[PDB]
Amino acid sequence: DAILDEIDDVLEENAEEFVRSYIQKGGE
Amino acid sequence: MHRVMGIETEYGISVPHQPNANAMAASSQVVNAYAARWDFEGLANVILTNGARLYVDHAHPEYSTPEVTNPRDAVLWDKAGERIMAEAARRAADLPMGWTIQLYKNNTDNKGASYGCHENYLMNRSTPFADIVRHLIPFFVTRQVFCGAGRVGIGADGRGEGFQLSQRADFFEVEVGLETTLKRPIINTRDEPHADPEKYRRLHVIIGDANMSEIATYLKLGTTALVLAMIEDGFLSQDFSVESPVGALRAVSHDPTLRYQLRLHDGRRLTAVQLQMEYLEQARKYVEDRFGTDVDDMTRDVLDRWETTLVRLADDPMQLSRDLDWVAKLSILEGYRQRENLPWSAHKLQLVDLQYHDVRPDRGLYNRLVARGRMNLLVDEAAVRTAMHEPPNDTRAYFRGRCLAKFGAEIAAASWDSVIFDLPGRDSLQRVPTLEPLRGTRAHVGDLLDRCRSATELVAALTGGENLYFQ
Ligand SMILES: Nc1ncnc2c1ncn2[C@@H]1O[C@H](COP(=O)(O)OP(=O)(O)O)[C@@H](O)[C@H]1O
Ligand SMILES: [Mg+2]
Ligand SMILES: [Mg+2]
Ligand SMILES: [Mg+2]
Ligand SMILES: [Mg+2]
Ligand SMILES: [Mg+2]
Repeated sequence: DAILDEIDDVLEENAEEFVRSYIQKGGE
Repeated sequence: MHRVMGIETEYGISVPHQPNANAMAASSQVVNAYAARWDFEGLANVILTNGARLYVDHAHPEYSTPEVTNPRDAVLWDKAGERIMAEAARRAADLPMGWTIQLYKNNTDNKGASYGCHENYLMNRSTPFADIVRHLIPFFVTRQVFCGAGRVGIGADGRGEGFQLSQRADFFEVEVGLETTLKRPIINTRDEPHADPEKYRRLHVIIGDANMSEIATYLKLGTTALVLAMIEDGFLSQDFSVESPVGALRAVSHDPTLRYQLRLHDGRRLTAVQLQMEYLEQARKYVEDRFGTDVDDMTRDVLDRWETTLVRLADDPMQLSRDLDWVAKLSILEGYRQRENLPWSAHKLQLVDLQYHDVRPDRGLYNRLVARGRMNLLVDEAAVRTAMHEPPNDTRAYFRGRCLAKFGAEIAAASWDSVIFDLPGRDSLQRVPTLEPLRGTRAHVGDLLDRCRSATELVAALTGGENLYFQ
């Protein structure tokens, strides 16, 4: 639909690398 | 009905392609690039002119709303925090270091780390804690059916495949305790009201996901506040306790078809939606018994939206794709799964799960849904922008925020329970305690603040009037 095309327009580049590097310190 | 409340949100923080960057430095840049200092009596830690706290906590930037009295205002000043975070990151890009900093209003990296969105509620000290525990555990186990933000990956380490209702559920391990960073309890017991501890308990709730959806945040805060009123008044006669509540929390989250049945100690078998309906029915009876039709409009609205949401969840949850985060997110996720034949292990689904919470208006997926008219709003953007710099009028945040706006240069420090002035020609600092959350309001100090042209005049006028304006 129209909204999946809008999301496709803005998704982060290099999706697999982006997900693998999203690493956070533990918080509360 | 009113209730003093506030929301603390720890934001995820990402600084790609910067080998000098660490989480503490990046979080400090965010706090410092936006903006007096905090009165602990060493990390970046400021009070804003809307009465909020912006600071580095556990290597995350954190925004803590001013004290508010109702769930619409909680939504408003919490949404202002998202705008403050987005602007802070934009301003940090202008610092000499030049880092591009991304911030996420979520709760996990899907790799075993979790960070918190805490709700705070002011209660009578006299309410016995055993009743707080036994009535809140089943409510907190099940309210994720409308509070959940959605998550791709099952288990704390994310190794199981599939979708679940909540980001936080896999990180809870015990029923009751002090912890917030490990072995997390469904009911946290820390009781630090920053107010008269003979009068008040501050209930510190740690189990909720951060929500983007204003409807979800509204229901989260508003339904909890109604349940607390029933607990305070001893109104709940039923036993809602369930077998293995930590296991039930996870099992509810892991079943987005909403059919998993909790096993109540009294013998009943109820889905999470059905158990929520039992709390809603009691809340309706409570309000009818106490007030008749003399119910305030916001309480009526919370009850109506709570019931409507539960009815639609039991009918077809996907009709709530404009209201609830996990439904809005799942609708995108299933769209891609259908369009591109993706399994639940696909990295693109992980990216949607995370980027949904990106605070950028141009890149965050929730923000794109809003821009395209595909998400229902509760407040309007003009009011959100005003709440970034003006405090609520009906709590002590009013005094705190207006003092910083008007006499900021002469504010040495501030906290939830004090404002400390540094007056010219004085060797000693002037500590003004603000010990009652519902004093220090515009009705108490607004006219005084209007007519004072300097902080020296203000402290003079407040002298000996502490038990008038603030306690
Ligand atoms: N008396 C009170 N009752 C309920 N909430 C309160 C009270 N005083 C402050 N708050 C809220 O509690 C939160 C405290 O935030 P923060 O300073 O981050 O707490 P902590 O030091 O526990 O992390 C804020 O949202 C604030 O509005
Ligand atoms: Mg904290
Ligand atoms: Mg905090
Ligand atoms: Mg914190
Ligand atoms: Mg214990
Ligand atoms: Mg502390």
